[PDB]
Amino acid sequence: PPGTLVYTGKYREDFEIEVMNYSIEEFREFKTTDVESVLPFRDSSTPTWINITGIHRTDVVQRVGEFFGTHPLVLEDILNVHQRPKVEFFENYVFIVLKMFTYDKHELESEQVSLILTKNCVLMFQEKIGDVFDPVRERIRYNRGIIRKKRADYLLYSLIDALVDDYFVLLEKIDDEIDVLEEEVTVQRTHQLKRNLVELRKTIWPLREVLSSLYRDVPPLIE
Ligand SMILES: CCCCCCCCCCOC1OC(CO)C(OC2OC(CO)[C@@H](O)[C@H](O)[C@@H]2O)[C@@H](O)[C@H]1O
Ligand SMILES: CCCCCCCCCCOC1OC(CO)C(O[C@H]2OC(CO)[C@@H](O)[C@H](O)[C@@H]2O)[C@@H](O)[C@H]1O
Ligand SMILES: CCCCCCCCCCOC1O[C@H](CO)[C@H](OC2O[C@H](CO)[C@@H](O)[C@H](O)[C@@H]2O)[C@@H](O)[C@H]1O
Ligand SMILES: CCCCCCCCCCO[C@@H]1OC(CO)C(OC2OC(CO)[C@@H](O)[C@H](O)[C@@H]2O)[C@@H](O)[C@H]1O
Ligand SMILES: [Mg+2]
Ligand code: NA
Repeated sequence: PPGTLVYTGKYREDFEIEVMNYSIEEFREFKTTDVESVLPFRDSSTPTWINITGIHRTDVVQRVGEFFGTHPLVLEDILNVHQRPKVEFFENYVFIVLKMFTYDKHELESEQVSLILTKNCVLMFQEKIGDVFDPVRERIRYNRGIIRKKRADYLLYSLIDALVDDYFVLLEKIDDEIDVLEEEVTVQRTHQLKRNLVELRKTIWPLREVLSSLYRDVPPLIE
């Protein structure tokens, strides 16, 4: 059937759902491979982060979408790793597509991460285990800052902020390495490593340009 949902990416080894539900006074977290156990949180009056790792499980993605009222067109986008980053506003929910690097001491993998803010839930969809969101998990666990007091829109902002922070750290590491090569480090191979890094840097740099543009120009317009 043409309408068949297809995962377009290359990761198929992991599957797991992690739920963190909290309010100013409490917090409960669990991991499960049973999707039926996370569906009840749909109607939660308090914020719930539902992190679905392994979107190759198109059956799980479809079940979550059907229960939460996600449009099939959005499930196609979640499953298509060639989507562009975006924020899109549906009558009853916000849909966001992001990209995220996974780091390990060149070379660096890229993975798409989608978010849906619906009612009081942030649904997160990842391709494989491993992400940049631990700082947010810890602030929830240990009741740091104000995240525990705020609603699910703040959870959404906090997760995006964690990804922004990761990119800025990543650009800093890329710059420190280019420097190391530029002033140090036989010569012909050293130069081609540099090229590799300056290209990766060119890929990430637009994020900083978009953010700096918003930061500089919006606030005064708001006044
Ligand atoms: C649209 C909805 C969602 C929006 C979410 C909000 C996005 C927030 C972006 C801001 O994060 C940063 O704030 C800085 C200041 O402008 C940074 O400079 C800095 O980077 C550091 C972190 O390593 C520290 O050395 C200092 O805080 C230093 O000011 C930079 O790191 C960056 O991470
Ligand atoms: C990268 C950019 C991302 C931008 C994200 C934008 C976030 C938008 C959410 C803000 O507005 C809302 O916040 C709620 C909790 O999350 C609400 O609960 C609600 O408020 C109501 C009563 O006023 C009713 O409409 C419903 O019960 C509804 O769920 C409702 O105010 C909703 O519109
Ligand atoms: C604050 C939010 C982010 C700010 C900074 C934005 C950084 C640049 C974003 C662009 O990323 C992409 O560019 C495409 C196209 O321009 C993609 O679609 C596509 O997939 C391809 C490659 O994956 C292309 O070959 C196709 O033409 C097709 O359009 C897609 O992969 C996506 O990753
Ligand atoms: C407000 C926060 C917003 C955060 C989101 C915006 C991030 C800015 C874009 C940077 O990340 C990319 O998107 C890809 C798709 O995930 C890439 O494709 C890739 O580049 C390659 C070429 O070497 C392959 O090796 C990789 O596997 C991979 O598919 C990756 O290079 C880079 O273009
Ligand atoms: Mg689409
Ligand atoms: Na991941």
